Amino acid sequence: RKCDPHIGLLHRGTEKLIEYKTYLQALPYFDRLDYVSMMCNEQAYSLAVEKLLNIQPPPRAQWIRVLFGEITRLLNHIMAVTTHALDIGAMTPFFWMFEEREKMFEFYERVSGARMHAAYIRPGGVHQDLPLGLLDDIYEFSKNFSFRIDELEEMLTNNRIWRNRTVDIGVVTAEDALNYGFSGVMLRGSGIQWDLRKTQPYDVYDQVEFDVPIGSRGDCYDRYLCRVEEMRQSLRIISQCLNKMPPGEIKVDDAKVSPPKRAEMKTSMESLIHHFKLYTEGYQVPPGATYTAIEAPKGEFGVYLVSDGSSRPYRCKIKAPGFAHLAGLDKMSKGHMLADVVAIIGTQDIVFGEVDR
Amino acid sequence: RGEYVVAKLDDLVNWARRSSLWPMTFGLACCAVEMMHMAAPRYDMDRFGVVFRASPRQSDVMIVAGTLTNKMAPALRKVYDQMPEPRYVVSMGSCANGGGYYHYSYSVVRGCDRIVPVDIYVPGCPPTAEALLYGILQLQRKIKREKRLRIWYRR
Amino acid sequence: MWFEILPGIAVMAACLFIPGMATAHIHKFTNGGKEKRVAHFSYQWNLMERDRCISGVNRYHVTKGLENID
Amino acid sequence: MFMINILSLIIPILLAVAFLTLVERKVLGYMQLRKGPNVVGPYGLLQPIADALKLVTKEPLRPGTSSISMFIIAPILGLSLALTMWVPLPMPYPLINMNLGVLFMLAMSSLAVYSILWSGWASNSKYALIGALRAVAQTISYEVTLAIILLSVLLMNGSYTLSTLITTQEHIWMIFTSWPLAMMWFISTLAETNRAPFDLTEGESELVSGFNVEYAAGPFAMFFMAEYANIIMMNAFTAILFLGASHDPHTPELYTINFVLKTLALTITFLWIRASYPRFRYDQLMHLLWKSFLPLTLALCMWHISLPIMTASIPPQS
Amino acid sequence: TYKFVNMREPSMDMKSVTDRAAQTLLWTELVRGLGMTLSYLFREPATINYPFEKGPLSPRFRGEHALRRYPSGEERCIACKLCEAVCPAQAITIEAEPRADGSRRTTRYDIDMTKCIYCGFCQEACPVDAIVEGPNFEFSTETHEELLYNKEKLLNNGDKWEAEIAANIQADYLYR
Amino acid sequence: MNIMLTLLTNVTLASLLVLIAFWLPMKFFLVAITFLLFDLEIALLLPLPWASQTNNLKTMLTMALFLLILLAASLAYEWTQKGLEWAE
Amino acid sequence: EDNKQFFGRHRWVIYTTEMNGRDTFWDVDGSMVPPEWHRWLHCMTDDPPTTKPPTARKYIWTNHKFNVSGTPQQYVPYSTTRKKIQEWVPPSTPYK
Amino acid sequence: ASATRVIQLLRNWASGRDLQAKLQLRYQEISKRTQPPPKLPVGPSHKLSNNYYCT
Ligand SMILES: CCCCCCCCCCCCCCCCCC(=O)OC[C@H](COP(=O)([O-])OCC[N+](C)(C)C)OC(=O)CCCCCCCCCCCCCCCCC
Ligand code: SF4
Ligand code: SF4
Ligand code: SF4
Repeated sequence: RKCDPHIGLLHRGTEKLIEYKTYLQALPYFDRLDYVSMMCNEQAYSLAVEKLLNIQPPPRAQWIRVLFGEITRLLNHIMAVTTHALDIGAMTPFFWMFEEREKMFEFYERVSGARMHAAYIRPGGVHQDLPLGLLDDIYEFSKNFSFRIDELEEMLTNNRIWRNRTVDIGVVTAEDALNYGFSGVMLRGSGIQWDLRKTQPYDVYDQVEFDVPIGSRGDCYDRYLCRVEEMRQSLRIISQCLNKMPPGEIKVDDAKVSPPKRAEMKTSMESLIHHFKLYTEGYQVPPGATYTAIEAPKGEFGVYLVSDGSSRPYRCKIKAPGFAHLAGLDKMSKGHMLADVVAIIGTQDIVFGEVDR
Repeated sequence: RGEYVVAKLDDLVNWARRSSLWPMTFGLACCAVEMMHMAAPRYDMDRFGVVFRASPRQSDVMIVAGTLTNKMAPALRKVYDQMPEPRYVVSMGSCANGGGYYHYSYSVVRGCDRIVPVDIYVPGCPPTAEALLYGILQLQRKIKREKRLRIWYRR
Repeated sequence: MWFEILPGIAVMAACLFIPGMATAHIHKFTNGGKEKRVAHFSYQWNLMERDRCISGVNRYHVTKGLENID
Repeated sequence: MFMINILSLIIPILLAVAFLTLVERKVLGYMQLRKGPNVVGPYGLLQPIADALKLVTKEPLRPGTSSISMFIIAPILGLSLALTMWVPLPMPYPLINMNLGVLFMLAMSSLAVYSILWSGWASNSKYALIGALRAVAQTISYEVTLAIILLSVLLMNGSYTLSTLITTQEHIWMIFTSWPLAMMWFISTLAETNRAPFDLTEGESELVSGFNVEYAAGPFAMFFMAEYANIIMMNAFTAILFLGASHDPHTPELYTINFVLKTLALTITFLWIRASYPRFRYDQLMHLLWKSFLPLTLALCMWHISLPIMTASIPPQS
Repeated sequence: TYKFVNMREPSMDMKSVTDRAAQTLLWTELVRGLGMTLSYLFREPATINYPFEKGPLSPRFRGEHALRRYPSGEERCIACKLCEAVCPAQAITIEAEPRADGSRRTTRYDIDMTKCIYCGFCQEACPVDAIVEGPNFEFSTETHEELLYNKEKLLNNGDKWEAEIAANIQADYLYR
Repeated sequence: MNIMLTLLTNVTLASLLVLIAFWLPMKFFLVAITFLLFDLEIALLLPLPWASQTNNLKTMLTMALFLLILLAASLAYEWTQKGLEWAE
Repeated sequence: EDNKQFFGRHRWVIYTTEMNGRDTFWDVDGSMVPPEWHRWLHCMTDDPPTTKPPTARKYIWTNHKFNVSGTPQQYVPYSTTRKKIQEWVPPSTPYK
Repeated sequence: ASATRVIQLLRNWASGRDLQAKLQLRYQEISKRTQPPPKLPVGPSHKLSNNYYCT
């Protein structure tokens, strides 16, 4: 009848340390915010900082952002769909396309140098350039990933066990959903007609084309189908941006926000100072505040970054997409079986890095 | 000889335990996902003992993956005592090793050593999935160099 | 590959083989190259005691035929 | 004489039960695209030994809330039941030719539920107690269909003698005559044996371990092996019931080869079926059983009683 | 642009109901699920045979800090301490002192392995490419202390690898 | 005897290998009661195989099918008046 | 190496039976690959050290160590700085 | 790749798809790991004239 999803068990005072560090040192916090769609968090932070800075990223960086933003989009619903099935108790459909994650996970090693916490998308562009030949490897992976999702849908969608256990479970009305602060798959699955990229076009997402797979009823199953259709839509966005790669630089041509090139590092004095100061205190962000918010592959991810005007943030309250999503556990589990509670969690794909800061 | 007999028994017990650990997952943060790729076919661990039996009672080694919080402190601890011996804990990642990126924070205890006796430490943030397989393997060889029945014979 | 499960399967077939041959061969050894005469009804039972008592060695399996009578 | 046959039956059964852990982790993996236990032992031939040895050398925990008297009888009540259930199996000439063998197999199959019931009471934990309570209620609900399927099948066979199975099923597999009841029977086996989509207790996360929630290495060997033990046999019972082989009196070797291969293949499907389906929710178990499985089984028993009368096809009990 | 998902309509005709009734009675989508897994059984595995087989990486891999040395022999770190200022976890502890020759040299360079995060910021900090993250990940330990690295261990790590990391930055400094 | 010997040996083997593992180291009621009544009604038609060979099997046909429709009738009344749709 | 095999498995090794005094026959570990072959084995490049020797330098280790932990060759943290607060070293002989 | 013909048709039939056309393991389509020197471009404002920070 009544549900209380107690949290804090992972809680870290993320923005408490954010105040003491500067913007560049603050960036790894965001990668560790959502440990499923990491670079999407990097996208939100970089957009917020360069929104205050009144500096736009170069077009080459922007088209990188959607390519990796959709790569993270590929990650999360694999994380979301498969473990939701693992929440139900499905093992093998989880693992099969789990392996395909090591493909673009290996791509992440090719670009950032790490695997999970890339620290790649930074305020003012993207840190490093794409390694030679990697775009072809992305095409190699993309050309075959459509097959594995046919394997997922065949294994899960059609089977009567998956439906009768998960359909008509945890329904939520459109007005109740939106007024509860829900976002993303919570809204689109439950009839609500809204998506961040289509409505509020940030970065180059307007140029690319895709579809928004909204649902009719809005139960766990409908949300599950909404996730797997966004996966197909993610492949479409990958196809267009990968063929839309421009000739351009990876970071803004402003050494006060972007580190000068290592060749220029050891050649010219201005570059030496600019990297020196950028790596001592960072950059001077003009005061003010903003709520630059973009859709995470889980929901709406935003940050309330208010800057005093120094080289360090004053206060950065991070919108947790699951913060409101976990609040709905009371009713989506109300009037439902005990086993539906984990089904609610699975279809919500509650990730304990954001709901717990 | 008597020492040979206690040596053969020591090898038989040690070889069984090292080769068939049944770890119980205690992932709390991004350190959980990368170990959870060891479950993915790329770095299969079920190839050697470590399997899905889970059931913290039926567990030999505990892998503490992710940041440890003060409110998480007692509930994790009471799991460790309820875990029957031989119990060993694996410290996953910079956060569980010594607090890592949140060392100077109020809601995290610096390291799992303050809570449980850590037998092995795997650095990384997060450690690469295969690097833990090495950490499990080096823990496996750590069990190989154990002289339980030998030390009893001296007594 | 896939045949790496075959040696795991084959050893099972060896294990389950033992009951099949044993309870058959033990039957052959305890019946003298025959099978244990089943007795699902009274007739099948006192038939054995008829054969067991006439054999003289008090074994039902040993049977005396035309060479016995005149 | 007799005793040497007793070990020659139960001992190979027991050693096969230990090994079944390997394939559970291996053939699932080879379907899960994993590798399965391979490093320890050549081709993973020694992993079950490693599995079993620590369970008999790890510390046996007795929770203070557990009655030690109840804590020890239940694992014996389970494993022993599985082994003595093997004695009427018609391996060429069965070890025990009980003319009521079909009832004999079913009777102690109902005795199995006392193993979980007492363990759930012995453990004496809130979550543990309800987990066993809504586990026993599943098994008992599946025995009524179990009995009805049996009753229909041997009605066309004849008496309840398990040896008569190989006589009735001479020319054609009995499945060709009761295939609507065969899958009716097969799913029923999937539920009593506590395997997905009815894993329920032993589910690694369904009830974490269900009957093994607080029940760890030591006495837990006789409580995670017994469920796997019933798996080989209840499939083998299906092998005798619907997939009967031929038995030449001068060469019982053929039926040993055929039956063992048939029951081993069925167990592969049993291990195949865990790695392809989710877990039924509790209400779905009864909804599937009482309202779809139960009425259909009754109708099929309606059909299979009249059909011998319809075609003058009553079987000889003797 | 948008698209529904669950807007399929079930046909009520004799044909359509027959397939659905056949599907319910004769489980076919369940068998379809069985066929999917069985086809994967005969699919070759992708299990890397550790340690003999090792997973792929890239020349940009970050881990296991190690100070380098100039071709002459003198170590690279001039104690410019940009790595200390940048280090978002403050795992670096550097104390400088004027060496007897006259040029700087760090008398104390401890990077706490279990405070560091391997973000790769430190190599980007020092303009002399003094500290880099090597390709090692095989330094798991059993005591918390040996994770606490110092200047001596860092130099020993640098001298140990050097050659491997010498080519790594040669094939990556163009990107940087 | 043989039956007693078989069960006795099984208990000792279970007992022996247990010892080495110990010293060497309303809805809930309704499903129960409904099963009980169905199970008791099931025991009525267990003697069916031999009963199928009675010399007046016509009377057997009317009455063996009788119990089976009552099995359906008991479930049918249970189903329509909630019943198998257990309290939730 | 096996280019016909799929990626990852396409290069593999078996280790020495005698590695620096301690046997490696049932003591398999990943930490015996030297710096030269740390690249080719990991598919970090296609240039085996036999066909591409690493840049020879004096300070490079002439013998690649394994994970020295567990052995008496472990590492112990210790201050590498010098004490900067010296005492007064009170002089001796007389009395006030 | 790998596998033999009769196995392929077995998994082709059981999955109802042609898996040999595209698989989930990389064999030879992978780009060569060692690559030529990546000559990177320059900034849009990289010019010796009329590029004061006043603009
Ligand atoms: C002259 C002819 C005389 C005889 C004619 C008899 C009628 C015609 C034949 C009818 C079909 C056969 C009998 C019924 C079978 C289905 C029973 C049933 O309840 O189905 C619906 C049920 C329930 O479906 P449901 O729940 O979606 O819908 C039921 C209807 N409502 C919603 C109203 C309740 O389906 C199942 O039980 C699915 C399977 C569950 C178990 C999971 C594992 C399945 C594994 C399948 C592959 C392996 C098969 C192995 C077979 C045996 C091998 C030895
Ligand atoms: S060590 Fe790194 S990856 Fe692991 S929990 Fe801490 S921040 Fe996350
Ligand atoms: S990688 Fe990052 S956290 Fe680690 S020492 Fe370098 S700058 Fe500090
Ligand atoms: S940033 Fe580089 S040069 Fe500066 S102190 Fe650190 S290691 Fe030395």
